[PDB]
Amino acid sequence: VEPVVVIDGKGHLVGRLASVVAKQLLNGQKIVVVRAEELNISGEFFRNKLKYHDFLRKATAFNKTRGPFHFRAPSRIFYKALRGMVSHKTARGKAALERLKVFEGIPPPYDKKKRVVVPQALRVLRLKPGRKYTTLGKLSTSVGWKYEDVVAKLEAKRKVSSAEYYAKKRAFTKKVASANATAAESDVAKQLAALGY
Amino acid sequence: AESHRLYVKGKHLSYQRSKRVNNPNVSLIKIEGVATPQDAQFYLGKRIAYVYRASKEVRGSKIRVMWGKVTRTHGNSGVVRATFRNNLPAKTFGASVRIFLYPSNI
Amino acid sequence: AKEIKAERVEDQKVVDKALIAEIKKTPLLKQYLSASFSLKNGDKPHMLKF
Amino acid sequence: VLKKNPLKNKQVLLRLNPYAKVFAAEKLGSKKAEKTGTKPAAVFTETLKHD
Amino acid sequence: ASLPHPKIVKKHTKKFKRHHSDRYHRVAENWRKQKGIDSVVRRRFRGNISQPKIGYGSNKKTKFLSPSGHKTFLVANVKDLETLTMHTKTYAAEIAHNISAKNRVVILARAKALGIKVTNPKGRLAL
Amino acid sequence: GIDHTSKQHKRSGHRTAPKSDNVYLKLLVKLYTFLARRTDAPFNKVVLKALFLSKINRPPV
Amino acid sequence: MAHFKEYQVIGRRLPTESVPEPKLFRMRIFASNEVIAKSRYWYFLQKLHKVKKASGEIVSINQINEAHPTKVKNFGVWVRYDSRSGTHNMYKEIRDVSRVAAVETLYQDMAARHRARFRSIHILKVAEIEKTADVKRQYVKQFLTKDLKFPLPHRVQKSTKTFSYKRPSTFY
RNA sequence: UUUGCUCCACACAAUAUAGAUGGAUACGAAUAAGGCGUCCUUGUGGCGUCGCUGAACCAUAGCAGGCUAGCAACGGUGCACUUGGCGGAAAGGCCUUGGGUGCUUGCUGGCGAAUUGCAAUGUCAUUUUGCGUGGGGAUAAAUCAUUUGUAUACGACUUAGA
RNA sequence: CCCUGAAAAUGGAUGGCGCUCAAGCGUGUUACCUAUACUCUACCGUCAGGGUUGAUAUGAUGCCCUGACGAGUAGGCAGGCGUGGAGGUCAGUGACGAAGCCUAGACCGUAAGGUCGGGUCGAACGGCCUCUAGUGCAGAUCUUGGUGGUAGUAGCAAAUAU
RNA sequence: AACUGGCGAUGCGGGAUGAACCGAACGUAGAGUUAAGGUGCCGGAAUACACGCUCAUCAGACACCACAAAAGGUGUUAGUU
RNA sequence: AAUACUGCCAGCUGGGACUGAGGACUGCGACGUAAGUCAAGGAUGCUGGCAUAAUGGUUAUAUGCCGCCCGUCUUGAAACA
RNA sequence: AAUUGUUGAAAGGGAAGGGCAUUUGAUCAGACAUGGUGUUUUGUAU
Repeated sequence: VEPVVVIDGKGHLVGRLASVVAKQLLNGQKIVVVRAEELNISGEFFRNKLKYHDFLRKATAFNKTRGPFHFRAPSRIFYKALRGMVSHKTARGKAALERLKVFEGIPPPYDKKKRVVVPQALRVLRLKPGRKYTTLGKLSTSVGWKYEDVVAKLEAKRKVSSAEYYAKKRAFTKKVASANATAAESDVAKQLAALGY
Repeated sequence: AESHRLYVKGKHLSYQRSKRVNNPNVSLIKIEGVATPQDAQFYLGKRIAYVYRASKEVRGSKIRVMWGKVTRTHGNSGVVRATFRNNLPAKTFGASVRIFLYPSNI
Repeated sequence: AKEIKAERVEDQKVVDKALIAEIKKTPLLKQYLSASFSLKNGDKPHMLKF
Repeated sequence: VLKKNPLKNKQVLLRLNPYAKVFAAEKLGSKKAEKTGTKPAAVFTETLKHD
Repeated sequence: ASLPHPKIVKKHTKKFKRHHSDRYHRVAENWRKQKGIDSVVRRRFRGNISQPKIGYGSNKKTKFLSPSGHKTFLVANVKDLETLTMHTKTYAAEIAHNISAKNRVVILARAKALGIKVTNPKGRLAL
Repeated sequence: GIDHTSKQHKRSGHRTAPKSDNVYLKLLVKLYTFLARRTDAPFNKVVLKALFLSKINRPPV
Repeated sequence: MAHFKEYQVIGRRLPTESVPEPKLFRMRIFASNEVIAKSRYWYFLQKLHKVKKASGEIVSINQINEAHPTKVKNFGVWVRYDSRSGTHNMYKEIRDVSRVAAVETLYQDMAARHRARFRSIHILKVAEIEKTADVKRQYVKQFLTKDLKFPLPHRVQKSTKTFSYKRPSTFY
């Protein structure tokens, strides 16, 4: 339905988002993941910090620079979730990894474009209320991400830059929802309601 | 009009396969907007063209085509099976195919 | 390497004389026939009644 | 040469079964039974229903 | 033209090359059955080469038939060409490879008069 | 796959033709194969099956 | 087999020249069809009397429908079950419209609570609890109060597409 | 370096496409809560309304979209000029003032379409070069050879030399 | 069910990613996926049962019909392909080019292989029927001859020295 | 050692992987349907439905099989007196 | 009284897929008073395009999945035999 | 023939090689363009 949708990572379970994301890449769809620092993982924070430290212990013994690269960014933690869910060792999976961009915050030009959600991968619609969940920004800061503060600073700039956009968007929406009702109660309006619009 | 589309877009997902064996004779097509096999029953028998581009011209066109048709549904999620005259090249796992509305039944 | 018949034009005319006289008796159908059908974005031919 | 299925292909179904034309005309696969009003006994009914 | 024939199906158009024929130069192109105790070709593992079975045998009506629809007959002189005069619609003449250039034109002229199709009319053309 | 109750593709174990290249014997086989097929009498069947027989199975009388 | 029905299966011994006309044993059997129902009948009749399927005879099998299958009623079910470390009797109340639906609910619950399959469960009795203020389980007793009123918070909604566009709500 | 190089515009040729075939259509936060509208003696407020899927909204009729006569207006939408901004996270895009011009299906007309012959995507897009038109802009470095030793197996490094 | 009990040495394994009203566990209803399995059809081969000569089909181990089958080491049998030579025959081919050899050039055969076209070449060689054997090679730390990678590599550094 | 079935000699689907396990034995193709196993993605197939249990600061995840015991827990859920 | 469920129809009908094998007739049958026709012992009819690299073949490459290096000894070989 | 040189073609992220299927590039045979429903041979076989 769209050449590229931009998926918000806010309130998303990581593996449940990455699985439907990985199916979308292998079905020839370009998708971009923004706000990967607000991704959620089910389980306690100490459970997932110990889970990452178990992963971080795994490195090649004779040479550490060619081993498993334990990436500490939330975008690259999410990228590590995609790998394994995609057949990245073949040229089809390399093309699937080529069509995917995962980002911290919402960088340009994706700040001024429509962010979609995956409702059956959301933490709200999948976790039982009362379970403990870990946000990816807090987890990545504990394991070695050095950029929690600047992504939080740039998101604070982007949030008010988009709040003023929505302020004039409400102004135009108020004007157009007054104008259509002003153009209503006529022959063209009642006929269009009769057909079903 | 700026829209001249008489077909519906579909994605060539993969070959009809087992876990470790694929059969390139019949392919799997995910038609856009279709989610049930009951609503995918409309699309059986309809023609599928994989429309692609080569570099040199053959009959006055760089556009070439592989023709096929939907044979049956495949699964519970609107994926259908398509048999082509010449099979799909397996580089098109995710390319757009065109499911025309002919042969129609309306 | 590589002309319309005058008989083809005239029988098309006398078919059109009968056909137009009932096309115009209902509103907006002449505009409907002069338009061309196309599948838009989001419409699904398995649920669009024609 | 080629086997043709009965219960489709009515000419093969009429090559077999000379009663098939009478069966189709008289609708003997969908015959109405005779209406009767026999009531089950109370001893069978209360055995079925008890406890 | 020939008499009509069934649609030809080769049923394995690919040549049955020998196992490891391109790995080793001492292993020739021609097919030998692998008779080893541990060979995956003889054991017919999935993903390996197919061996010649009788299932791949062509149809009896379309056996020894060219894509022109003819059985090839290797002729050498005009006396061999007289045997295909009444059998033009099945047998196409083929000039033998050791026929001289001055003797090929007399057979080509005779076969063109007799209506016998020649599969190799361009062999040893002097120009 | 089927339960093989016996040996599949088993030859009958009997001679359908003489092993000889005798042209005159094969002419007598040709005549008596016609006689066994076109007569209901089992005499022509017995003579044909005995014409197939080898030298150790045709003793002198 | 949890698309259950309730059957009465009646059976007796084979009639002999010395003792004909046997005692005609009947019992109610919850099974998905008549073949399991006759099998479970001969199972429990071998648990009770010296008779087997060859020495016995099925005289009647009848599907029991509820006279009021659309009335909510408390079902006190006495059940024994074989565990990994022994056998126990127990007694659970199931609030359902049907005696069959209560047995379906117990078979799901006993597999969930004690890992007890259809293999290791014998339904001793299904008694309809006639009144209230006699149920002695709080998970049934809480539904038998005046003017029952409770919400279902945190509604999940079924999505027909992979991507949504509205950040979907959860109100209900 | 057979008057080299780069950038604006155009024709023409390639090879090349992980796959255009109306539209990325932009708040944030919470979900056991929110959005929207309105009001106030402006709040962690009152009232009304909505959701229960985007099956939406915008756009969408015209020889793949021609020619043309008008009707009520002052809109809409390209293409360029231009007033100014905003945006550094990969900004390279978004918004606005005004003029010019093409179209307008908001409404009424008239002409044209065929023969691609009963379908053949029936070709219209998106990248990068390579030959030429006609304008603009710029007018060098590096390596080797010699030399130094803050360096050095050799390369490298680090120097110096019109 | 979960937890403690529960500690091994390269880094690491529900197969991986991950999964928490599960993508865990127990159970149940269906829907769906697909094996060379089952069914149907075609073709190949084998086996079995048959049919086919009062003038007719190239004259019968042929042709045709029906049906069932088809895994395979050691092994057995059968039908064929190929090489050297021999007896016949094609009044066979050939200096207007035989045999050989090369041919990501065609055709036939399930295949063994055969055939053809082009290039080189220069003197003999094939088809069919049959006979004969020093008759088919990928292996034997095979034999002989030749050629590689290693590799322009190790080395050409004792005897004072040019 | 006994009965039987397999591997040897046997490919194919599944058990990620494996001579033996499960299914099923194999001419060459086409179509359909299943078996064993599965349907989040890799990976074809329901992020299906229903009833519950479990939150683990070494969870658990399918037989062969690639491990876990005695004992204890007002952890929690059912139940018996 | 309906309806659910189970079952039957020698009930009708729509949509799809794959196959077209044989080559005078015979045979069984159906409809028709007969004559003949037919879904009755296997596909014909109509139409269009191209007539060549279009389709097909070979070969190379790319892609999807599979594919351990052969011979031998062995119960077992890809073996660090 | 091994092996090598040049040219041409193609490919190349810790192998290459192979099978099923197709794309793309290169290359290659077949029809039918048949004595053919005939049609006065310019002092009667196109």
